[PDB]
Amino acid sequence: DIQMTQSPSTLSASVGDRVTITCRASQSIASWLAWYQQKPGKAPKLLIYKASSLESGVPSRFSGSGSGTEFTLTISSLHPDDFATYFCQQFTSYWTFGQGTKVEIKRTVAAPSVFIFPPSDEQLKSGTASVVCLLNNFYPREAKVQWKVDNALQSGNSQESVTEQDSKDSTYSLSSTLTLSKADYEKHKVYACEVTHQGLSSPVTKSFNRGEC
Amino acid sequence: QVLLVESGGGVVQPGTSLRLSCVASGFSFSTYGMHWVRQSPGKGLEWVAIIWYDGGNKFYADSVQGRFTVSRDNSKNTLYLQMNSLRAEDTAVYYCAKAYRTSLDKKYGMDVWGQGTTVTVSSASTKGPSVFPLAPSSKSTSGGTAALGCLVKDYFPEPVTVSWNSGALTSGVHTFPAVLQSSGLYSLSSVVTVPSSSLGTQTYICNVNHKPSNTKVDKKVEPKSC
Amino acid sequence: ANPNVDPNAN
Repeated sequence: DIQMTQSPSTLSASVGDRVTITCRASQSIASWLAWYQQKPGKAPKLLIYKASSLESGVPSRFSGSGSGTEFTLTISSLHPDDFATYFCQQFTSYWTFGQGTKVEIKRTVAAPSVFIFPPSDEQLKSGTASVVCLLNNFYPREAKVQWKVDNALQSGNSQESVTEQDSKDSTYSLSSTLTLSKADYEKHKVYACEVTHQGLSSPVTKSFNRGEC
Repeated sequence: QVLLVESGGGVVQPGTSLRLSCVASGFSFSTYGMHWVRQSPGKGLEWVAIIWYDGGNKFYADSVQGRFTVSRDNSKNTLYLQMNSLRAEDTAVYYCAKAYRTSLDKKYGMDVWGQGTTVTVSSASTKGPSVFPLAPSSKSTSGGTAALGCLVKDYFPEPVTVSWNSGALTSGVHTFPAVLQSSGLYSLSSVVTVPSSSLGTQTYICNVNHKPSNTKVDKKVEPKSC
Repeated sequence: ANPNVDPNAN
């Protein structure tokens, strides 16, 4: 079994930057290495074959190098269409892939707008209370969200969902949903979601006391 | 142009069987080896099987050996993957891929892939969504902008379509990708940012459509007094 | 019958 490992796992670069992705094989694969590009909702597309040979139609700004165990994929000047996830693949013993390298668009820091939505009266009657914390149009992607109930943190029953990077302004948006039964909901009073991000000088807390809404 | 199109995916119960299909055009299908590859968040990109041009030689990944069988009908330009004893770890997008053309090389990869078909192994039943309002309030305002939305909870299977004001409202909308709850059902949220000054003179209706259950809900989002 | 050899017609 030949295992392919890539580095970096995620990279943030601006248009026109030179980017280099490295791939390492557990044993020598000579030059039987291929590089693929994959965009969200789309199939992988072959860019480079046998380590160095560019496929037809692939722009010359892509190049690959290496032999044996160490291989590199280079994009000389990033284009908006090049922001995607890139996989390496060995084809000497079966076909195994690296874990992928996501290249995301670097833009100016944008602080998130924070909104909290208390559960509806309709849902509370059904014995379920879903609290939603919304972070809108922010960059970078790594905003942190914590649910504090009476200044006590919560674990489990909290799922996050984040949009793809917006095509127009390269921002992200994120929602965190805390689902708890009405019985556990009535047990406490203060429900809050605290947000931390580089765009914010200090942590932002949006809260509501149960019964206030 | 070389083109491959997978079909046959969908929601399936554990321990049952399912046959996928891959249709080829733009090249001489009968003269090429063909691959099946699958992609899941849990296991990444994972090769599944290869079949020789003539349908004779077949090789499989250990993860699928003895349960999956690859075949082809060169008269129908169609590649097949029969999946048996399906389990939850088989949930993935299944791609079909064409072997690289013959050269002096002794080792061969793949060049063109198809769009992929989604196989979801789950015990859940088809359920319509419950649309709950995400009401605008003092806690959902930032500056002169207010956020509001619709929580579409406990539906199955995918997908759900969400529009606002029957499609007349197209700006400021973020409809989030669905998340799989521990119940096996799906829940997503659609939010829109509007001027706070409009909440008294503008009606905001989310139109949620889940075709599998023929549930079409038009929920008017009204502000909360908080 | 080696998996990575030429899988094509010629």
